[PDB]
Amino acid sequence: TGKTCLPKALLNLSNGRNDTIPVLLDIAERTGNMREFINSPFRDIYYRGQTALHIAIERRCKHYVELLVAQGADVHAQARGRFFQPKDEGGYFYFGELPLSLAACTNQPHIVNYLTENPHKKADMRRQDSRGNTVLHALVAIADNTRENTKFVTKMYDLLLLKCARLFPDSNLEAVLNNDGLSPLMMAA
Amino acid sequence: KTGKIGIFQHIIRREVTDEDTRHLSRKFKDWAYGPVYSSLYDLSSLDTCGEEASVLEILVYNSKIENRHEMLAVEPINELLRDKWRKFGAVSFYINVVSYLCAMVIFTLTAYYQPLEGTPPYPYRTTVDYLRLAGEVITLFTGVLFFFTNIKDLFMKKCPGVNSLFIDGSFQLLYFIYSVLVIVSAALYLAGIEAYLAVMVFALVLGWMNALYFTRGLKLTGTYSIMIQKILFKDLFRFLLVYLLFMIGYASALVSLLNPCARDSETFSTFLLDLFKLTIGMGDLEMLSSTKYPVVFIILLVTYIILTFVLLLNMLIALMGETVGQVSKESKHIWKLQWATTILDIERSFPVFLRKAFRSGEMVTVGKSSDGTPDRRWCFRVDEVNWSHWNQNLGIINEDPGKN
Amino acid sequence: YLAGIEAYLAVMVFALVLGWMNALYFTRGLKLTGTYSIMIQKILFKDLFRFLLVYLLFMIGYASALVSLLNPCARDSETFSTFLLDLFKLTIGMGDLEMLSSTKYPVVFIILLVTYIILTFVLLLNMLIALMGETVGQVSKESKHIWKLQWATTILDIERSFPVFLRKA
Ligand SMILES: CCCCCCCC/C=C/CCCCCCCC(=O)O[C@@H](COC(=O)CCCCCCCCCCCCCCC)COP(=O)([O-])OCC[N+](C)(C)C
Ligand SMILES: Cc1c(C(=O)Nc2cccc(C(F)(F)F)c2)cc(-c2ccccc2)n1CCCN1CCOCC1
Repeated sequence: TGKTCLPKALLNLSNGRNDTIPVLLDIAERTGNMREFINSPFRDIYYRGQTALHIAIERRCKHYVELLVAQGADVHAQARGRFFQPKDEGGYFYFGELPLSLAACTNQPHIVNYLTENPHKKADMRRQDSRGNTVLHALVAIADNTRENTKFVTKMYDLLLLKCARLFPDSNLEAVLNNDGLSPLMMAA
Repeated sequence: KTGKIGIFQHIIRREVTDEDTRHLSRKFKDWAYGPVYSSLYDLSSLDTCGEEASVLEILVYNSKIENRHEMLAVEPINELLRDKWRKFGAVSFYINVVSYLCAMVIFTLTAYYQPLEGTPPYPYRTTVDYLRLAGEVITLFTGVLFFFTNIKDLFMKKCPGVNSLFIDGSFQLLYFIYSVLVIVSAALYLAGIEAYLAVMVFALVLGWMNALYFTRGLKLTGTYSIMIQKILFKDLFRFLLVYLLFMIGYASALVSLLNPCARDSETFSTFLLDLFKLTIGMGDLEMLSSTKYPVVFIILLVTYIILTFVLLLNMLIALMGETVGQVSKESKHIWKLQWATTILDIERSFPVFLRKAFRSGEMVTVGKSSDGTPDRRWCFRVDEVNWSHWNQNLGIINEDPGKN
Repeated sequence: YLAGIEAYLAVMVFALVLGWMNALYFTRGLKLTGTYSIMIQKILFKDLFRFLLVYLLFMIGYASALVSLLNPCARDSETFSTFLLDLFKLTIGMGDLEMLSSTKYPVVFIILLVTYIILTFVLLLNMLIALMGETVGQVSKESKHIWKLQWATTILDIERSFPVFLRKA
């Protein structure tokens, strides 16, 4: 499970610091791999695409998402694991396999407003994962019909639908089709 | 054992937060990844195959029946029974139903192929009749073994009280009677008393009717058979009381209005039956027979038709209020008490090494003990999804969120 | 029929009972006939093999017992299908009680048969009772959902059979 020093730091948090992290980037500046050190995926068959950008958004740790975006990790890194598959396909949590999709799925708006609107590399909302699901297909994927789930899904479905219309006015995001042919409406039916 | 939910539900789900005392806890927390976390319940007295007393054997067998259906659902017990059903439980139950039904088919052919003759009809001597002897051998093998399985379980466990009669108490009495009659029969068979076949045929009528045990495990036909013992006991012995307050009435009244042979008279055994023929349709009213007061005789008779239609409809609506849907929820509750009895009775009859081969859960390094050694439990994983409390980052055991 | 076999009146009449039972498809146009024709299926697919399970333990029970209270041809014997007529003859109020036939132990034959009378009514009551709680306590609110799924499926089957330009009209 090809973890590196930096994903190990982002798993073990305590008041969201783990003060090794800005220091370990500095040694990584001196040697120099950073587009390979921060962009080192787990080569396991169970976490096959997960990077340090995925874990920093996972652990609700915005200020260490900002450092990895400013150093330019792999915004749109696909986490093509076996854990990250849907509940039918063996996996536990399917979020559409993408760091903007992982930020929008786990009720986390401030990273959604930072991955798309940053000085550095942007997360464009029209990107598809390994099976076609965009950032709006994956908000339909985690949409269990409970009271709390439908509160932020409908709030985050609009917030990604409006924001794509502002940036890209010539394209509605709800036309981009899943590789099953489905739209974000037909996937909900 | 005492039926106390409130502290049973708290001990079985105890989650002590602070680092100093975590070895006292029983609901751990294995991993978490956003809105999915792995609660990891501790089986330490709940499922101990053989070499200990068990909380699951106490709840199913030796508990108090008022709270028993509510304690076998708390957090892990409902998933523990299905995991002991998806395993060995379901499969080895349907082995028994195809074996017991075949045990009654073979028993049936020994009754139909029997040359009833005086003395023991023994001298088989041909290619046809040794199937009749070998079937009778299997018949006695159902005989002595149902005797041992009933009694040796009766005094030892399962608590033969008066309140478990729908929780395998009635069938605890019927499978004794099936083994009584088959012993008396084969005794009178080999001795020479001609009434052996009469004793044998009470084991035909009992055993196929005693195969009504094996619907327990479906909940489709299983809760239906709960009504079979419910209607027949609580409502039939309270209708046959009121119905025989008229049959010892009118029938002993109408035959009083009848010439004493001086049809004529003195056939009261038929005259009881002759009234019953009139209430269902197959009557003749020849019992009039030019009696002393035919005007009186017919207005009592047409009264008795109404009152036995009044009571027959009253039985029907007594099967609406004391019985159904107020009972249809209770049949669901008492099915699971019969269902959880079915898994454990299989799991009590396996030998210990096989019983340890079919354990539930998995052995998990769960934390650092006080001395510094690893704490090696037998925990059972229950996954859960929480969308509201976004703080699922706690005393996590395995930092890698996954079942490797 | 296209071959030489004259047994084409057995299979034909199995078809003729189906094609009039298969016109209960077209009760799905009205709500008050559609929710009634679904309860005929739930009383059949759920609550009729349930009864025929238990009622074919007692008829494979007491009836196979009472044929042992019968002389082994020494009617006489070898006609167990005829006694299956005779058993069902008695219970529904059209029996004769002449099927005793000298009965090696006679009083056994009464007490088992009158048990078969009184026990099977309890099951016949239980069909009126256990069905009453399980079905109409829920299916009066449930089968109106299943009908709406059958009604919507019918509309989408009539549309889909049309050609495209007619659907565009
Ligand atoms: C579709 C998804 C699911 C897929 C399928 C499921 C997958 C998992 C399935 C796994 C296998 C199937 C599980 C059940 C095994 C059947 C045998 C059994 O239950 O007991 C047998 C031996 O029981 C005894 O008491 C005899 C003991 C003799 C000595 C020991 C011999 C070894 C055990 C046996 C040989 C090894 C057996 C196991 C071999 C692996 C028969 O007795 P009983 O039935 O207990 O009788 C009822 C007793 N009662 C009346 C008191 C209640
Ligand atoms: C009657 C019978 C058999 C059975 O007949 N099994 C069998 C199997 C193989 C061969 C043979 C053969 F051929 F040798 F006979 C027989 C098995 C069971 C049973 C027991 C526990 C759980 C599930 C089924 N039950 C019911 C016994 C109920 N008891 C406990 C308390 O309630 C009253 C008595």
